[PDB]
Amino acid sequence: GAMNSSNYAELFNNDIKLFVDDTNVYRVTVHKTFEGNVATKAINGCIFTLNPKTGHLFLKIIHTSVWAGQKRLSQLAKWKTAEEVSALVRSLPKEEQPKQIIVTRKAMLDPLEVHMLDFPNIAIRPTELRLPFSAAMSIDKLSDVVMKATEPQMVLFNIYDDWLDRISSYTAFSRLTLLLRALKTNEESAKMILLSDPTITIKSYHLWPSFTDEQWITIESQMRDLILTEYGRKYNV
Amino acid sequence: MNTVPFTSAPIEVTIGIDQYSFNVKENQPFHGIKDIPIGHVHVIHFQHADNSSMRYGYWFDCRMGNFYIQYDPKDGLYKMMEERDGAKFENIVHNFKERQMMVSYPKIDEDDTWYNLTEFVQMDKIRKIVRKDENQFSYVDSSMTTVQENELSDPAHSLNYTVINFKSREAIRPGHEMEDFLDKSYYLNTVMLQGIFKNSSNYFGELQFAFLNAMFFGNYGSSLQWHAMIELICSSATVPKHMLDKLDEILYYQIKTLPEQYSDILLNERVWNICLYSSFQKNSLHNTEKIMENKYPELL
Ligand SMILES: Cc1cc(C(=O)NCC[C@H](O)C(F)(F)F)on1
Repeated sequence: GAMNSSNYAELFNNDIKLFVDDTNVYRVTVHKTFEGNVATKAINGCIFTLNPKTGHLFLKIIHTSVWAGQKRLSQLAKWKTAEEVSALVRSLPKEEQPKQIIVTRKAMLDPLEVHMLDFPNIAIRPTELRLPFSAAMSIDKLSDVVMKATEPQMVLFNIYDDWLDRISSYTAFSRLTLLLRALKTNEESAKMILLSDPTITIKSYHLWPSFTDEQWITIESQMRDLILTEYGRKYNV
Repeated sequence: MNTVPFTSAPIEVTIGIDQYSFNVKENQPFHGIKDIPIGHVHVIHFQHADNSSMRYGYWFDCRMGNFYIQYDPKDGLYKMMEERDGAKFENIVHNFKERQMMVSYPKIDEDDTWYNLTEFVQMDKIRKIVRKDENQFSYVDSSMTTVQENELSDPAHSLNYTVINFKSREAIRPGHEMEDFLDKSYYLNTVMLQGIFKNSSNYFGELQFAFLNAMFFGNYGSSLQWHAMIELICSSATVPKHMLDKLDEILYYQIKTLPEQYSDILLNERVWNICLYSSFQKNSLHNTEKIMENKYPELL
């Protein structure tokens, strides 16, 4: 059934599994027309299909041409998400296929179940966790590859960089979700924190800065403050 | 006009014959039902006074044999049997009729209710859903499970309704996943109508039989089947016009006959709201929508 706070450690066991987040698949800007009506212009999007045990973010870039001449795009986006996830499970050799796919939004369940009928042994699960994966497009290197794409493309990022050399998957996922929740609540502040000090750099092959263990503790504390801060700025506490 | 004699009535029982019901007292000198209309299937059904658990009954067509009821004190139920000695049967029936020991099938001339509920129901198709080949009539009860229910346990006592499953490879063409799931026309028209049922008459027959088993026996799997067969049509954008018009008449008479007090258990809110208000056919079932809105406006 559903994945929640009670069964949180299941994410880090030795079944291969993928979180699928569809919140950035269909992206638009809303604007006025010359006649004063409103219209949308789609921009490139992405499916966020992440591996909890290694930090690998398997980003399928959704190019705006996939919407051309289509209707009911928010509904189609869920089916396109499911089609592309299914195509990834099939490309994979068998021992590498995930065992479970957890969707971050319940509206993805039926589309994914239908597309995965050929895989009756892969469990399709919802979650009660409010995961901040929508903020993935606040990671500069991910946003850049999505916006630059001229055609459909699959581009990967171990989203944990090299953290697993020093920390466990549980701790890596907790750091990732803290960083992303921060970026989601106040992207400017969050990014200031991450880049305030010009001596800590992001390696060319990484997404996040090369913080020491001690610096990560400082960073992580600042992100908690920012989140608590914004939670006061928001509710006046 | 045919007759189903009873050897006796040793236990107090509510007896149904089609949409009619009457009470018979323990050891009442009652010897059966006469004046049964020829040309339709019929159901004779039972609820014991001492144990309302297990409604049970028999589907039959008097054109296929001479049938009677006899209580079995070992198995504790009224059993239908066939009498092969036609002369014995005629002699028994004539005596019981002469002694006025029969209820008369109480059909009003104006009344087409039973025809309208069984228009497409054929005994030969009932006997393929309910498999007991040595008898010409078919036993059904409240507890019998369906083949689909059993896939999710005695196969010989199962209701072999056609399996309908909207999230199944049978229902969904590879490469048409969104199309087939959101518009079920290919599953309705190609897989089920052309492939399995052969024609809409057989589809409606099974739909009507499922409803009647739900209504008369409280058979939960039959109710599931009836709603699934409605939903499959309502969720298809392309349905022959004669089928939609006939479905509206079918459902109207089913809704008209349903006891007011059983609507809570026999009607699935999601299916009906979806079919009447959101589906492709939300504007194609005028008679059914009108009776539902006037008789069960709470459900909606
Ligand atoms: C009710 C219900 C009605 C009957 C029945 O057999 N009625 C026929 C006439 C009855 O034999 C007599 F009493 F008036 F003579 O059996 N159950």
